Amino acid sequence: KRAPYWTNTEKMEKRLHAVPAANTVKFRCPAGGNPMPTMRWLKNGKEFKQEHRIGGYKVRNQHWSLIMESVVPSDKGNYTCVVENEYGSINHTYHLDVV
Repeated sequence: KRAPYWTNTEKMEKRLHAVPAANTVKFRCPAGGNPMPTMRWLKNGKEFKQEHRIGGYKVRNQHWSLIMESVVPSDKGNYTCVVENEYGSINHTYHLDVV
């Protein structure tokens, strides 16, 4: 029926985030599509794995979100959600700065 598309762009408008260390960070890319699109996250363009940071990370598919607790300076970088189904692939990038 259709390619992925962003449901709420208002949540995604702010691209640059400066947060104090120890804070929790949440990035979201609310999407729609049929079939239901999958979501994956990239850090600086590379597959972002649990082992890539001490606290790992949580993904809540129903909220199209990525969550990192107790952030540290090492967490600085680009975070890109990639949303895809049979009829297309779209992406969006946040930048995280820890202070």
